[PDB]
Amino acid sequence: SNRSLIVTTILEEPYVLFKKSDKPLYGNDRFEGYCIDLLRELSTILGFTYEIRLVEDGKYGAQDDVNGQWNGMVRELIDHKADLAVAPLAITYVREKVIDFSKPFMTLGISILYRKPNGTNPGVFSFLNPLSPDIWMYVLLACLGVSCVLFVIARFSPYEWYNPHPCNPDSDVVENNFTLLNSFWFGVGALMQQGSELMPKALSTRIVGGIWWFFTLIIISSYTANLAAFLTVERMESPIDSADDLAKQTKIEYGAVEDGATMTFFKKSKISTYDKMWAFMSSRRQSVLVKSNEEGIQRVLTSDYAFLMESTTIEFVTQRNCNLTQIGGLIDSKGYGVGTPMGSPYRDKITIAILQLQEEGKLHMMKEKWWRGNGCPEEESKEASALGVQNIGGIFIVLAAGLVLSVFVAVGEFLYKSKKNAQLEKRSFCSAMVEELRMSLKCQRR
Amino acid sequence: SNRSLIVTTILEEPYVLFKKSDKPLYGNDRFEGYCIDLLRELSTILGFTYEIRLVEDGKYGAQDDVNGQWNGMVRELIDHKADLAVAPLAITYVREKVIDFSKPFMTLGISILYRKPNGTNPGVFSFLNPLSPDIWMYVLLACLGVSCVLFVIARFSPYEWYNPHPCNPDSDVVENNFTLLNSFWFGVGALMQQGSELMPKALSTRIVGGIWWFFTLIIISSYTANLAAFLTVERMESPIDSADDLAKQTKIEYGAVEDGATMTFFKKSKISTYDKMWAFMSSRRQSVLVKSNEEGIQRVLTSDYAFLMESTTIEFVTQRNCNLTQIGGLIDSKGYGVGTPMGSPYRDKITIAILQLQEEGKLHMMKEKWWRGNGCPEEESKEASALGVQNIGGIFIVLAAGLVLSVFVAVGEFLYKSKKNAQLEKRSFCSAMVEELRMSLKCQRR
Amino acid sequence: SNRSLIVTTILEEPYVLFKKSDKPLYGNDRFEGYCIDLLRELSTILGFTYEIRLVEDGKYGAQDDVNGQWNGMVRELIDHKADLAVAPLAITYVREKVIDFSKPFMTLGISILYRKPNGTNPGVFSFLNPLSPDIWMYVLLACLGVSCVLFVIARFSPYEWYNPHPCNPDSDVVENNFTLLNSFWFGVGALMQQGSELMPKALSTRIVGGIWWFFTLIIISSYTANLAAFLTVERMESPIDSADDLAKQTKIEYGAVEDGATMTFFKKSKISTYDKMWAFMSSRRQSVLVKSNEEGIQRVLTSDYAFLMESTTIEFVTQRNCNLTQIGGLIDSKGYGVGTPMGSPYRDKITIAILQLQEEGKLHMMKEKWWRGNGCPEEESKEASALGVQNIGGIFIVLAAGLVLSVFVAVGEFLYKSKKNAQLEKRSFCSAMVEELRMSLKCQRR
Amino acid sequence: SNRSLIVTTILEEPYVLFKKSDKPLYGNDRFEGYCIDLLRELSTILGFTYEIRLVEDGKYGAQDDVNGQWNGMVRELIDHKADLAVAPLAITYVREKVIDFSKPFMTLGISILYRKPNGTNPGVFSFLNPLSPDIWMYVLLACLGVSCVLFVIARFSPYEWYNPHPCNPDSDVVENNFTLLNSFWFGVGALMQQGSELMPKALSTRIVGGIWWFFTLIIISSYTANLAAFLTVERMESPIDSADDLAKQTKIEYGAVEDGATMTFFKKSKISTYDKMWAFMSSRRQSVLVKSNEEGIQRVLTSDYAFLMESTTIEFVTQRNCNLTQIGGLIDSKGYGVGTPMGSPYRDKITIAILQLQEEGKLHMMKEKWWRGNGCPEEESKEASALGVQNIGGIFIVLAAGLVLSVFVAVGEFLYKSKKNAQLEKRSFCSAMVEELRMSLKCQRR
Ligand SMILES: CCCCCCCC/C=C\CCCCCCCC(=O)O[C@@H](COC(=O)CCCCCCCCCCCCCCC)COP(=O)([O-])OCC[N+](C)(C)C
Ligand SMILES: CCCCCCCC/C=C\CCCCCCCC(=O)O[C@@H](COC(=O)CCCCCCCCCCCCCCC)COP(=O)([O-])OCC[N+](C)(C)C
Ligand SMILES: CCCCCCCC/C=C\CCCCCCCC(=O)O[C@@H](COC(=O)CCCCCCCCCCCCCCC)COP(=O)([O-])OCC[N+](C)(C)C
Ligand SMILES: CC(C)CCC[C@@H](C)[C@H]1CC[C@H]2[C@@H]3CC=C4C[C@@H](O)CC[C@]4(C)[C@H]3CC[C@]12C
Ligand SMILES: O=S1(=O)NCN(C2CC2)c2ccc(F)cc21
Ligand SMILES: O=S1(=O)NCN(C2CC2)c2ccc(F)cc21
Ligand SMILES: O=S1(=O)NCN(C2CC2)c2ccc(F)cc21
Ligand SMILES: O=S1(=O)NCN(C2CC2)c2ccc(F)cc21
Ligand SMILES: *[C@@H]1O[C@H](CO)[C@@H](O)[C@H](O)[C@H]1NC(C)=O
Repeated sequence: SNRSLIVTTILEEPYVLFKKSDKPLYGNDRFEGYCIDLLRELSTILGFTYEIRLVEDGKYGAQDDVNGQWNGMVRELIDHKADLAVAPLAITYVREKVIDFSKPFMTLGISILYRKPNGTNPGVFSFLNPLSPDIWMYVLLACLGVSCVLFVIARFSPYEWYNPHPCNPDSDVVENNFTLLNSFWFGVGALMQQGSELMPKALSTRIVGGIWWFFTLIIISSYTANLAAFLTVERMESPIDSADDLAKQTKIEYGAVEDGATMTFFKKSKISTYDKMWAFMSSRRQSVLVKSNEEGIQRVLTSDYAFLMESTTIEFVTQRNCNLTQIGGLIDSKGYGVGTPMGSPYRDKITIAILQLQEEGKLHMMKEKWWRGNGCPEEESKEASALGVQNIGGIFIVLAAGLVLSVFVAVGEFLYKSKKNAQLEKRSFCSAMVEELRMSLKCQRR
Repeated sequence: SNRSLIVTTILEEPYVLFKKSDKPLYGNDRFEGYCIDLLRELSTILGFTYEIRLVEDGKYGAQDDVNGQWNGMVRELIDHKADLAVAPLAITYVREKVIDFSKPFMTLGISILYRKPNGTNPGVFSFLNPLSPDIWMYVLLACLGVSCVLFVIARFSPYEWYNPHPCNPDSDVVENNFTLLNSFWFGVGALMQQGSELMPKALSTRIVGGIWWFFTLIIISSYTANLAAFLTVERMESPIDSADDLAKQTKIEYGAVEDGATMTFFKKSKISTYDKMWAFMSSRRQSVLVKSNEEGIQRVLTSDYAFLMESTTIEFVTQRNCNLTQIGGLIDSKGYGVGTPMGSPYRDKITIAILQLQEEGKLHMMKEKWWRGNGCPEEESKEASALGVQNIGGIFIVLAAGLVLSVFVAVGEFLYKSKKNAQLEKRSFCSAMVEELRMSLKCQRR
Repeated sequence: SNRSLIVTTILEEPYVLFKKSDKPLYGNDRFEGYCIDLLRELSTILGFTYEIRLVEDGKYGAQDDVNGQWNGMVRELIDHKADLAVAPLAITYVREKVIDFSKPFMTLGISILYRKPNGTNPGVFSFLNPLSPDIWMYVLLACLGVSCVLFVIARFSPYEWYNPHPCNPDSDVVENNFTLLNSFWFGVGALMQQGSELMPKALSTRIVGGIWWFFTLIIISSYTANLAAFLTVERMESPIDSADDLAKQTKIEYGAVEDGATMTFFKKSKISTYDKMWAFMSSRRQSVLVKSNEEGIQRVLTSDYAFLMESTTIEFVTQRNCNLTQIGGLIDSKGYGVGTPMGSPYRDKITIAILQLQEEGKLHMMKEKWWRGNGCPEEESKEASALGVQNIGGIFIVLAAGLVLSVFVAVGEFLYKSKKNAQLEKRSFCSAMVEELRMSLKCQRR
Repeated sequence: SNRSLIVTTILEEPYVLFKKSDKPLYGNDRFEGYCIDLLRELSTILGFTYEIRLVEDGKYGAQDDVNGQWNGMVRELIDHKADLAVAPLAITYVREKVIDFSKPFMTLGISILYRKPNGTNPGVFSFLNPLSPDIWMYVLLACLGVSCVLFVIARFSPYEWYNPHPCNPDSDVVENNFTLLNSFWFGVGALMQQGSELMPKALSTRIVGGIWWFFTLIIISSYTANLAAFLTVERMESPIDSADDLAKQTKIEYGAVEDGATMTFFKKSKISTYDKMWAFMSSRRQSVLVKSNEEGIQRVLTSDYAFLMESTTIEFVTQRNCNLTQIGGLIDSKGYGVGTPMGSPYRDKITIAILQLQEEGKLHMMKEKWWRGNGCPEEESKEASALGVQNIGGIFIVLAAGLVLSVFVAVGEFLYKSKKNAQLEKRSFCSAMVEELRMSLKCQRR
């Protein structure tokens, strides 16, 4: 029938926390958190009766050097007003001089919080990138230009008018093949490297086709080479994953809680990587050292802000917000711990207790309960450097647009020929219906 | 001041090891390492003197299960024949109930050692990789697609029905050279940049040949550019990435030291992933359970294998050798700690001391000394080996597959004709040997 | 201990500057910088106290040439109204004959500031760059070469003399389709990957068409690959690289502060390079001689210009701005030094002191503090802009040049034929207008 | 008529040095060096008479901490046995406590010495690199393989034997064009992307040509892509130019003089770059810290040795040996100086003198005299990333080899046809001479 114990906690999340319910009448039934699950299991295997009681200051603990005294939870331990400190109260060199701890039950770390890479969004015309929109207009102007020149040269040049029926010699007919329609077909035929028939014959037309070929060879070998340059630097581009990789940047900005434990590390740092990281912060001590963790989250979502905090509070917000991530490893290495008054007969019986809960694996079950929650749809890390339908893609759009464009021209040829010969003969339909049957007659004659 | 301290320590890799020098007589300088460098600052802040001994029955410590009867270092700390036991000694619930520990000075867990992804077996069909397998299906649906629309328009257009036989004008003959067979041949011919022997007249089927040419120019330039992106910046990856990925597969096989801290972890575990992993090792004992750490690396380094040791021992071996890396995060969490006999006041003194050295970062500065090294910086400079049969051997397979497909068609064409030669009032079997002599007639006439 | 020391100092960029904060009243904290950070370790080793004043007539110091009558800081050190004069004061023969100096704590010389090579005007004929201009000459000597050897073998081979007119066999007709004109056309046709309408039979001219095809496949694949190498990793360079390179040119124009240490250097020089450079500036005074340092950067940053100041002032400006760099090595060599009145024993004390701070590297640690910064790390990540008229505008020039060349040939072919129409017993002038009506006859017959 | 002065020097080069001549009888006419040119000009403008006298120890100066005394030149200054120290005696913190200096007359620096990049030597067949020598054998085996298959299929397939004289209908002849000679010409014609006539007609031969086209498209797009990978990483490869860039390496090894002033800098270094540089040296204190400068030069020429010394002695050996260079800037910053006894009336009159020689520019003339010598043919920094005749080059060898091979085949066709018809007719020569005339008859008939 010993005295019940009096623990002092602080309202952090997923740490101790009011039970979300109506009908208010509660003793120790107010609080519902990670540590209240921890205080329950430590009470079972040691056999004591706790009585939770919040801290009055609302602070962890610090030493006002002017007064030379303490505040917060750690003052309640010194004056023996409480005797347990089940809390996120970390382990520092200044605290252990005054009060006594147990062994750690969670491992902290400093790590970088930052927005996920949102995506690419190439737009499904990305094949059209490696030349300027001036060049794609000028090439199409050149192919209409050179075709209109080649039609004019093939009229005037007398060596072009050769003899048709080349297999039937000794007649009197001449015919050049470069009409207006075929002259575009030589230009388009040479532009897409496929060649054509009706090659130029006279030397005045050999020069035009001889120099248009050299125009196509430089364009297509430039489009192939430049598209290799886009796809090389995209795979060669890597997202940042370090503190040192984020140290070299200047466009992406740092951040911390004002006069917290994170700022304390960088002023006392001696690493050359971390030394310049304090130099960028102290240069900008108006816009990145914001106030606290709650304002540090909001600045990441609305900027290029790369806030730094402890590794636990990263792992709770990345599970509750799938926009965010945990770039980088662990900078520092700290730990939590149940605190006790100086020289008390409980720093051992909790040290025994925390290890026994570790052997049975309960601390990992208590962490996966509270820190995972409403399981994220996360994965979606496609990033596949292989041309899908997000990229090239739209070449099938202009392909299908061309084939539909052809069918309206095919109706145009079908109507124009059917109304041409019908002005010589039978009126409209008995000329048109017999052409559809002559089409539908599968025999290769008529 | 009083008499010196007998620091009982075991000898391992980079904590305590002999000097490699001359004059083999030294005494009290016979051991050096990280753990020895820890003691040099331990005697600086807290004043004491050394008599570093090595344990005569060198082990860490365990039960007897028949006499209780501890071994290793911690057997010496009970009988007070020793002192502070600064070593790679791990905090465990069984050990803490007997002697004492300080608060930990190094964190560690269980993680996975595995061969680094090499990239010298990419698969024999590696050339498909620059395009997504949707697009390889889509260009066949395009090439079979456009050829069918080419066949419809070529019969629908009246200007395609042209006059053959230019040696003989003024006839009734008419050809429509695009069959169903030739229409696929124009599409396949333009797809492979080789042209064809026929070509569209009659403008409504010029657009189809026009827009299909521009389709093939973008695809082949996209295939050439993206294949140039692969051979410039290679990006290899591991098959398995976490313990959950390694739990599912059975191609790679697992590994753990028998009767060690790792094997006893999975026997006591109750996670559904790890209980599957212990169900593996219990079945295949004496084949995957190594008997020592050094034999365990050789199982990775020779065979296809995965190994599970403590994370600090991984972080040294992966700096020495470049063949192998660490896969995944830390599974468990335990700590190394300074041993101390039960009730000695040096426990609380070193606990203050280790937190002091943490604040300047002397622990981190010493860990950089005794785990860094060569660094394996050869993940650069991209040697760019020549293409060979390891990479593009797949096209020699699909070349021979086409020719074997061709002979089955060539027999099918030979047997189809003799059926219609049997339609001309002959024997089907006799007319086969008649035509086979005509192939072997070998003259180029009739 | 005695009274304090009146440290007379001028105010400049990053040596001594005001604080940017609130509470404008401070006193003895009103100045901070590199040179102020030097004094903090100067009072640490050698004990003294501060009364930092600023010089009322702020200059460094020079003659009067009419009254002698020094100015600046060193006028105060003569009359003993001052003390140690730690500042950007330079050791010079005229100054050392009057007061004293310590041994120098910073080395510096005269070097050249200039615009960074940008790379946004590569030249309009930039596509010639992947091949050497020997090879562009060599493929024309090959294409004119192989076509001539094609013409010889085609007449030398009896199997090329084949039978034309396949509609009519059993004749005496024979063609040799390779003329001199067609032989160049086959070479140009195979060079531009377009094929031709004629093709060799007769095996001895198949090898020529065989080996020329393999010649063109290697060249065009080499042009495409090397052009892809340029657009991936750009490598810009400066026009001038040293003072000797800048001495020869007259396109870029020089620059120096009037009546400064730089302008007085070149007037006294006797090196043949620099005497040419002073012959430039004496001719073009009031156009290239700036009147202040800050106006001198603006001449570089706006116009095409080169500037010559001290090397330390360059090394700060090039860290702040990214538009401009340093070109070449140091020309002169001078030093900064702590001033001291004539005969004061503080000269030899600081001389010991500066050598002390050099040994730990406190000078180098402070110089990293007050000259580094943003660093301009943007010489990475290779934005890979699209090809445009700045880069491949040259082929539109050589396209239009070919067509204007074509019309002069087309007139030459039209006038050549009417000469032989005048050979058929007609007027040369009258038969021209007869044939010009036949082009304008516009019917496709006779 | 004051006393003549007694200077003590040491036999360094280009410092004081015996005059290379016979007929030995010399006073102060022995020595002939940089400093003897310096001692001459200081004697003129101050008006004293020197008397040179070498040091007896042969050492610069050092403090044996066991004895607590000095040696070398600096002991001769303390005991007043000499009174000048015109030498390469540097300025250190330990020397200036005991003796007094003048201002520096030369600026040292620590810099890295290393072998020049010897070259590339691609071998002029470098186009043949991006495929393995197995692939270039297998492609040539495939083109002989597929051609021999296509000849066999075109014999058996009855749809291949179409009608010749296609312009002359209604005859009875059949003729397939796929002979043995044309079947190779289809394979070679499709291999180099140029196409051909005599396209396959029956579906059994459409499959062979349909799948050989896909074989060529993968090969040529692989050869283009892989050659881009070679030429990208060659431009992306950069030679080392830093100390930090050489810090990351492990294949290229460091080096220093045993217990010299260079080793003194790295043990007292605090830069994280330089700290690991001492870690690599102290790990290998048997093979890189060789003995001295004379053995340090020989190790660079015969290894991958990257020796470190002062900046002056680099600049003398790189002018006398064009194999070597001065990679990197200046690590440290030191200086030389005329030394004097402690508190002597000459540390000022030399300080005045050295500046007056600096204003007239004589120290730069005295440096360009002795440190340049037998002016190097240096420049040869072509390194032009543009395909010259060192690269591709050899495609002109196989081009010229093919054209010479053709002419021996052309004689073979000319002899075989001339001896074929002559067995029907006229004996040998009057058939052969009339074919040469029929060749030489320029008319296109016969
Ligand atoms: C860069 C390189 C590009 C260029 C490529 C260069 C590469 C060069 C590589 C090689 C070049 C070799 C040239 C070929 C020489 C032959 C000559 C010829 O063709 O004409 C001849 C046709 O003879 C024939 O070849 C066709 C025969 C028709 C039917 C035969 C059926 C075979 C049976 C199926 C077998 C199935 C059994 C096996 C299956 C398991 C006729 O003309 P002739 O010669 O005047 O007449 C000779 C008459 N005599 C023969 C009686 C004397
Ligand atoms: C794969 C295709 C193979 C075929 C090859 C055929 C092309 C080979 C022919 C010629 C190339 C050889 C000349 C290049 C020499 C250096 C360039 C130069 O100095 O440019 C200068 C002159 O500006 C120009 O006028 C450009 C150079 C001539 C190109 C104009 C003719 C194009 C060919 C028309 C017919 C084509 C069709 C012909 C066949 C039907 C200025 O430019 P830049 O910015 O100062 O350049 C820097 C170079 N530099 C550092 C040395 C100064
Ligand atoms: C992806 C896309 C690829 C495909 C490309 C698609 C792109 C499409 C773009 C364009 C397509 C447009 C088609 C053209 C329509 C014409 C029809 C035709 O050709 O036949 C006609 C030939 O008429 C001629 O055009 C040739 C006449 C020859 C002599 C004329 C010389 C001109 C004088 C020099 C001038 C110098 C002065 C200026 C100098 C500064 C005849 O056939 P018909 O029509 O039955 O008869 C009509 C008779 N009527 C006219 C009396 C009614
Ligand atoms: C579909 C709408 C826009 C109408 C298009 C009309 C086009 C397709 C028609 C109208 C007149 C036609 C031309 C009339 C006569 C000839 C001469 C013949 O020897 C070849 C075809 C050719 C050259 C035709 C080509 C197609 C043509 C240009
Ligand atoms: O409170 S501690 O025992 N002392 C400091 N350490 C170390 C990083 C070594 C750590 C690291 C992680 C912890 F959880 C606790 C501690
Ligand atoms: O042996 S401990 O003091 N107690 C158990 N824990 C925890 C896993 C929470 C840890 C975690 C890391 C350590 F370094 C030590 C310990
Ligand atoms: O003011 S000095 O002591 N005298 C002149 N010298 C020398 C050029 C040798 C130098 C060179 C660099 C300095 F920093 C100082 C001096
Ligand atoms: O003998 S010193 O005046 N003291 C040290 N300094 C340096 C600040 C680097 C230098 C640098 C170059 C010198 F030539 C002399 C000196
Ligand atoms: C340069 O030539 C020397 C002399 O044999 C040779 O040892 C060295 O390897 C060459 N350099 C390179 C980079 O191959």
